[PDB]
Amino acid sequence: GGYDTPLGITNPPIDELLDRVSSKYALVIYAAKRARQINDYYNQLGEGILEYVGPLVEPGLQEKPLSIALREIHADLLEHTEG
Amino acid sequence: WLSAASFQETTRVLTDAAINCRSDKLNGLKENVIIGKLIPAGTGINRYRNIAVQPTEEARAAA
Amino acid sequence: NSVPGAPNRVSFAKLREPLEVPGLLD
Amino acid sequence: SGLTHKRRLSALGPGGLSRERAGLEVRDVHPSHYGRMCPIETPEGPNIGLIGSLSVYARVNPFGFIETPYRKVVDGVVSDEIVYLTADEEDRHVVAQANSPIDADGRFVEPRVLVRRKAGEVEYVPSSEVDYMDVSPRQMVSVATAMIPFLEHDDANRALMGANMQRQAVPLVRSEAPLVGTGMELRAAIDAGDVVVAEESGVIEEVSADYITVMHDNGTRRTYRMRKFARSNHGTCANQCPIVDAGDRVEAGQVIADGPCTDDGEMALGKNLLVAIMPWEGHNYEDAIILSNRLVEEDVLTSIHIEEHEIDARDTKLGAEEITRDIPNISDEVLADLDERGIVRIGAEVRDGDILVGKVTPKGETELTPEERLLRAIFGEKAREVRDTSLKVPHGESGKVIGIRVFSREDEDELPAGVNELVRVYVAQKRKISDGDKLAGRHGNKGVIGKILPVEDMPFLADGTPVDIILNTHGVPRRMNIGQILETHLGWCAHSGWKVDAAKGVPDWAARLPDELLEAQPNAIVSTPVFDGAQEAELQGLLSCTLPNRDGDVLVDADGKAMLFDGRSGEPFPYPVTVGYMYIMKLHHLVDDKIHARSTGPYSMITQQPLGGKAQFGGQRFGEMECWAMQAYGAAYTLQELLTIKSDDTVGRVKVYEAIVKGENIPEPGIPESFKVLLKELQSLCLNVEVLSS
Amino acid sequence: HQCGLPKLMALELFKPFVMKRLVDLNHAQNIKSAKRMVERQRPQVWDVLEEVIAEHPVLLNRAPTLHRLGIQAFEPMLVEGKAIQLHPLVCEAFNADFDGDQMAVHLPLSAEAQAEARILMLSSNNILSPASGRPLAMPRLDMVTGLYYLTTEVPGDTGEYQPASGDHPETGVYSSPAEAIMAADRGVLSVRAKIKVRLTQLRPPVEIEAELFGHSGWQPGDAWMAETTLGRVMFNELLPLGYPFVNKQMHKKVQAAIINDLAERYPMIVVAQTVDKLKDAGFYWATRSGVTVSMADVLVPPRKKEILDHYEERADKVEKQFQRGALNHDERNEALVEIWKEATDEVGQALREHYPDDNPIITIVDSGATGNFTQTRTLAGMKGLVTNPKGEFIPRPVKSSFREGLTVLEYFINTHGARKGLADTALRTADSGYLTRRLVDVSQDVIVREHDCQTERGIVVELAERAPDGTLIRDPYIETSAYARTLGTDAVDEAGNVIVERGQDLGDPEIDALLAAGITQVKVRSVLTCATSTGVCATCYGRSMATGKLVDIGEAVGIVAAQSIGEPGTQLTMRTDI
Amino acid sequence: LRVQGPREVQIHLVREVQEVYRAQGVSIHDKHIEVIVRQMLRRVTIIDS
Amino acid sequence: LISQRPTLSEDVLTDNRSQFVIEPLEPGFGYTLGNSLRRTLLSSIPGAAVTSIRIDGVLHEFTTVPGVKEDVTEIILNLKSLVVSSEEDEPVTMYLRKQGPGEVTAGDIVPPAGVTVHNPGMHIATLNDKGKLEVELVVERGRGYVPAVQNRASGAEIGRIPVDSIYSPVLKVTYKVDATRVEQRTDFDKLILDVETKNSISPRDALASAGKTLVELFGLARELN
Amino acid sequence: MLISQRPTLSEDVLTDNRSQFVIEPLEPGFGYTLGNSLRRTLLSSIPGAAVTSIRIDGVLHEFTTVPGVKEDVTEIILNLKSLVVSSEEDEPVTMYLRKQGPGEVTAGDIVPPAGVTVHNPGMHIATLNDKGKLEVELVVERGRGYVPAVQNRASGAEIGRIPVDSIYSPVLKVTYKVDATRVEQRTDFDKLILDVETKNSISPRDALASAGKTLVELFGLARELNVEAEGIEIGPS
Ligand SMILES: [Mg+2]
Ligand SMILES: [Zn+2]
Repeated sequence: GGYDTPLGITNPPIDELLDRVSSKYALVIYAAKRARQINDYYNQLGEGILEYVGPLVEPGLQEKPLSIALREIHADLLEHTEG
Repeated sequence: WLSAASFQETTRVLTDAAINCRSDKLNGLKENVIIGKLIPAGTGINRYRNIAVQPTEEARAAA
Repeated sequence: NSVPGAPNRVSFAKLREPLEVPGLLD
Repeated sequence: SGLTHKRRLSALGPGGLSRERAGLEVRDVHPSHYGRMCPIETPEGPNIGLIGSLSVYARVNPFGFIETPYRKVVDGVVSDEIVYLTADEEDRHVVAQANSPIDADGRFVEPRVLVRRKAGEVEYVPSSEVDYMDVSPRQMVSVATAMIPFLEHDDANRALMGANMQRQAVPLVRSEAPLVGTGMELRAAIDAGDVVVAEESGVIEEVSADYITVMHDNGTRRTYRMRKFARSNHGTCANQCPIVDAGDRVEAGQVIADGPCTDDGEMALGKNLLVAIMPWEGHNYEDAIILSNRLVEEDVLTSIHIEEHEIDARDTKLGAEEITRDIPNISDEVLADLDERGIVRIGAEVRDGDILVGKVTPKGETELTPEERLLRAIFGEKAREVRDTSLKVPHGESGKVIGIRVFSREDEDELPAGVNELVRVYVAQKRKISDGDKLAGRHGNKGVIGKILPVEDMPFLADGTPVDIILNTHGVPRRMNIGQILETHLGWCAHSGWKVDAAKGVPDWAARLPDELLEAQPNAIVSTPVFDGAQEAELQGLLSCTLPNRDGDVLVDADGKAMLFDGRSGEPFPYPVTVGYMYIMKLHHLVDDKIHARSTGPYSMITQQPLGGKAQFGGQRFGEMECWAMQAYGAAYTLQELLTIKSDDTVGRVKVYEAIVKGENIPEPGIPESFKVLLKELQSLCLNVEVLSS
Repeated sequence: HQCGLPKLMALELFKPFVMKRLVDLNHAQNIKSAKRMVERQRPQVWDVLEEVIAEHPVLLNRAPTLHRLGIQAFEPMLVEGKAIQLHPLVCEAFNADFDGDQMAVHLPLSAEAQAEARILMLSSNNILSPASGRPLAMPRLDMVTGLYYLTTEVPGDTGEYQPASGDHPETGVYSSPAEAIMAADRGVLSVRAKIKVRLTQLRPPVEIEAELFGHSGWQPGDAWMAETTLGRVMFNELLPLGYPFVNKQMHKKVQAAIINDLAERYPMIVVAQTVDKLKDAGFYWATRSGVTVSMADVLVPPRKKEILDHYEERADKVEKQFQRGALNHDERNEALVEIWKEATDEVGQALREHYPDDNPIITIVDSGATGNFTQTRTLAGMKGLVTNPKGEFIPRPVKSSFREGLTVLEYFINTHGARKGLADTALRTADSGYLTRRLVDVSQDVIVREHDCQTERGIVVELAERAPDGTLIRDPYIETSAYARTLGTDAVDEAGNVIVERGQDLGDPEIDALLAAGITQVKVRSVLTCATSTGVCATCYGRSMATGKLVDIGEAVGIVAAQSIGEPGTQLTMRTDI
Repeated sequence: LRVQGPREVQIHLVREVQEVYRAQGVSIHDKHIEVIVRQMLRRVTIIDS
Repeated sequence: LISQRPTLSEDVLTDNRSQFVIEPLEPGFGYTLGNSLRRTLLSSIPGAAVTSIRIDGVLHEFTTVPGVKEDVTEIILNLKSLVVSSEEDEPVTMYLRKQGPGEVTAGDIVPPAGVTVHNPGMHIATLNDKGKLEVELVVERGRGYVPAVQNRASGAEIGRIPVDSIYSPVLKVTYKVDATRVEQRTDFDKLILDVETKNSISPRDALASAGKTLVELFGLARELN
Repeated sequence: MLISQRPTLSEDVLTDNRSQFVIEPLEPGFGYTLGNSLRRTLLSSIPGAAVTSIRIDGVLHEFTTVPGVKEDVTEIILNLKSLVVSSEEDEPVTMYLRKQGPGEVTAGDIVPPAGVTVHNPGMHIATLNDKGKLEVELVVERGRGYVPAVQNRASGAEIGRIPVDSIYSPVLKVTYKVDATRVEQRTDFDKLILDVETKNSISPRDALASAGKTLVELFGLARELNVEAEGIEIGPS
């Protein structure tokens, strides 16, 4: 597609996020569980490290874990299996 | 009997669900709102709520 | 008119008023 | 508003019909209301037709029927004797119409007269069966509806909104009289009672800002005090200031001191603001309004609001409460403005959180935790056996402290049982105009303020004058209220003045104009009464002949339109734009009284839900229709956390608060409290509700 | 995707987040001192509040919530003031004026709730209405006046192209829209004059493209000549690069068709950015349009006295015949009502043929911005007949317009119908709310559970019935009956092959192909014949009207149907014993 | 329903509802009315046990 | 190619209002140049105005002095139209003492060295035989409009009354161009700028200050290469 | 007084000649009071040269078509109109081109006299086939802005010339918009975002510098009335 630079909450674009998943509900749970793993990493980094890993892309200065999760989905670094 | 009693005629619905010893299965979309669990529609169904998310093999290795 | 300390407010009216307005708290 | 709260005929009450069970038959305008009720002025909420208001000329019978005056016409000659007829006699007779051509003695002119018959029908009856005539037009209208100029050009819904919003205006600090009004302004001011009126004639001896002492014609003298900055019921100001000099001569009935919303005697609810009716860059989109910064700089639309706060020191079971500045554990610096005995000093500016009255209640001796016991043993302080419940100024309030009114038991004041001391503190602030505040005209064109531009990027005239508001033009044609356009044109004519050139005779638009409306100075106050006003032909003529500003320059041509420049890009606008002077008023739906927010505050008693209302902290209500909208979206988790860990999960609210503060993940919700309350009620109604497992 | 949030409300909403952050940045030592600092509003808290408010959506809701687009999720930003600044394109969905209406702001906390408010409920993901599929973020009334003025064409304006020769060439052509914009910035060219530009970055329409380049004009580069105005060029620069050149006049139905075509061919981010560009240019050219109302712009027709006298004679003859006694008390009421209905229509027709085409009032009406013509007729012309508390027509009638000014008796008569309309509009919203409640309670257990019931049943659909002379006329109610539902069996035409195979979505090219091949009935697949046990299936539901794809496998189609039926209450007037 | 079977009451209910909305220029797709109509005809009445 | 440079010349109408004419500009440049000068003149000319007053007996803005006819907030509204021109930059003070019957004008203010009061005919308040007025004002420099700086933001006592101050010595600015547009495409504009000031600075000084501000701003884009 | 916040300036190159200048943070107002002035000065106050009148022999009054070429008179005219050229002498010079035989004519075919330079030899102008003869006489002079076709002044002294519209400017399309960055502590500042697109005669940085120079001297004209008057100095960087 062709557009201007998406700014703020609409980056990465949703029509390019939705090629990864089946439907928007699967996208919601995909990004939410990845954000939970990232927040557990950030509260477990001083102590010993469990299986929670990430961020797989380099975050900004003060970037929310949901934004990092959506950029990870768009950059094609995760994989998911439905119920 | 829980979605029916909250609609209309609360006294009449409760007074003959009690006689029949009726059992609710909480399969509805208004019974789950009352008892405070996930509605069975949208992102609250088992196809979407049990998604397992993990990093892939080549990006686990490359970090 | 009929109120002594009044500002002169020129009217566009074309009819004569036979009855003044009553007291508004009667 | 004070006058029209009286003269109100509420049809609901003890002995009358209720609101839910009132049929649509009783809410209509019967055709026997002509002169006994106002068809326009009703509340627009869920009380349409159940609350009315008395007409201007109406009276009340000895029994309770509403009379109205009529002129008695005897054999085609209209006399001057006035007969008060109730509805039965009005149905019996046949009543003429007020604006019909009397032939200078009482005779009619045309041989057929429009009348009003028995069943509310309107006919054409020859001028010998007519046996009654109205006293005047605008006999049907009320007091509030008689102050709208050009009422007969508005639609009835917009006239209803105008007559309801005219009694929500606030008193400003300057109170300028309207440039175009009706005649019902001086009488509605001196009969409202908020204007000091001289009782007997005399000569003024001494004027101060607190009293006037007239010296009467026979020896005696009488001093009228003034209400200076006294709070009204709704929190506005009730200032009164004299308008006489120290040597004048007054007559009986003359206005001697203004009121809140009056100017030299007559009512004045708003200011005259130069208007334009163009659409401007989307800031006035769908009834929003753009002001100028001049109305903030020059304090045009500025009001004063006065609050009050009350605390009382009673004697509880464990002792007596005490109003003193010896507060328990607190810094010294918050005790700066407080005096030697508690209450704040007069003039000290406060802010949302400051101490107004320092009151400390006895607590006694309870159980202390081991951690606080260890901290007290570390830092050596004692238990501080009295608990501080002071009076603090609530959120969002500020302003000076005007006066402290303190009662006491020891001065033998009639406090209720238990109260030993009661103290009231008045805090007043001066609110300027701001975006979010709500403005309105007289013909029902309200709207919030969208943006206050600086004075340099406003569309200025060719002379240099910037406009002051910009009203949108898509709200005029589809709402049928072109009373505002005619008021705008006549406002410009009355501002710039006129002189009709009667050199080669009076022109034929002005054949029925009165004398001394052929010329007028600038800022001439004119008046068009309600159903007998200035016609369109007279408005066209007066618009065509005005007089120039200072140089030879007529800024507004014959259509009423001017060639505005653009103060932002520089170039002139391509087409001429309607300008003129409109009388707009500031309404009491201010933005400071409406905003509230809540993160965590008080909770309810039986069920554990948050409270509701801005008087508390108060949460918003998330009802059935919003639950249906969320289910229609498909957001299940948003709905679950809106109904569990934000309202009722009592063990969940503290856990989500500590998880947010520590930065962790939000826990899963639990069973809400109201469901367990429901199960206890159902078990208490002898029903065996049991929740199974598998 | 933005909303303005006042700072005093945002601080109180985001108080725990700002307490955590200003403890972690060592502005305070612990939670108690941090809370004291926040409640005293020391000036570090704004610099913390901006960084904690970045990228965190809030939900804005306006009561009553009639349909599901009444709750939407914007991304906030701080605003010095105390008013929630809303976008001007979501007021149609919220049903919000700015007469003092109030809106409520919620806040999502958990990661699932923020993901839901960012993906499902975001403002720029809900362009189309879920009921019919028409766009709801379309420009409305003010951008519509602006774009209609921008794209209309005035014959004989300044700088018009004229081919007059013999001494000089045409002097209307231009080499680029940059040169045209420079000439319009000078006083030479009007925006609405017909010229011949030479476009190089705007894709030609299909006929000119197939004539000049044939197949593959790679429109970044190729050059072609268009005989349009300059306003249409400035309008088509807002549309995307691949979209063909429109060259029409932007009535509101044309703008709706353009935005619907964009939403069915392009991604939703492109549709949202296009809608914002249209809003900007619409407001900017609405200011320079010269739309004002004065008392000289409301012209009265010059034959109203003659028309009213010609019908007054017939009314007088009917009343004279009633006084003679040849007809009872109701027949004269019917005759008078018919006479004054004819007089009202005649006055309206005289007004319509009298008004010029470039009046402000008739431009506002004719551009589809606001209003209808009956309001213009009552403003200038004749109010007409009026009702009663019973409901019958008072046969007086009201013969004065609101420009001339109603008289005392006519105003008192008009107040009956005005107050009855106000009370009826008060009652009808509660009635519609009760109906929506019962529909939601019945249809709450219809959700999508599978992908295919795999039945062979299905309803039939009328699809453009035959004409008597012999041709195919399109049925008018085809966008609400045949569009957006899956075919059940194949379409076979008069002993031929398949036109559309079984399972297709049956959109506009499929319907055009069927009507070109000349068939009339199809067997389409519907939820009345869906064969799953609990809840409908997904191929029986068809496409979702709000997205354009197939419906998902968790959608609450019953609640969407109930809110879609019950929302157009308060615009269902009864009449004026079925 | 009693005369022309269960199909013709589904034609009749959709047609009569849509002629109320079309008179005021309101567009609702017919699949939003067929969800409600299918929820009326779910049940049968017993004549013989 | 026109090779003549524009030149400004002043015609005087009154003592506080003049009328400048600039010619020959490029076609289409008169409106933009005049509006740039007008927007600079109306918003960024530095002047001086009274910041906060302090009457003797009163304590806040919502009371009355015994004897005077206008109360304190009306005296504030009357003092908001006083025009004063200051020389130094520190906050100076000036006093007003008046006793007995009469009428307090703005000529009764006794200014210190440097500052002056330019309209000695303004009406402030009126007094009777039992009245006395002792008010000391505070004069500062600045530009634009700035609201009331509060007491607690400063370290002020109870008696200080902060007043809204507007420091703007210009009153009403307009412009008017006159394009020729002859057939031979030798066209020019002729800006005619009219400035009216409120008796505190001359319009030549107002225009010179606006020109200095614009030169210092466009020097940034001048220094680029 | 003092500005208390110095504005900056930072171009952003998009293509070879198209940019996006931003200026931040301007004190409130001043985005509109210098954006429109910059735009109008950029479009109307930078000198350059352009073709004013052409003359092709064989066409004097038959303004339909030219024998031997593919296009017609209007296509040749607006192929010549978008021809970027430069000059030094202020009098109108005359150029020529005379290409024989079949083939395509480019803008490198014209033989430039002393002073002028043609900045794109690769622009297509016409197309010849089957023994055409193109001989066009061009007139180049210099000025500012855009000026339409100045009509027939001397009628009988030149009957074959056809004057065209001239585009003397080196810039072509300047658009601006302002914003509201960082309104927090200093009461609603501004940010002007220019967007200059030029022809390849000059660069947008040089265009902005020349516009800044002419605006600085045009406002120093008003500054030199009373030089000892206080304004708003920016000061040191
Ligand atoms: Mg509203
Ligand atoms: Zn199915």
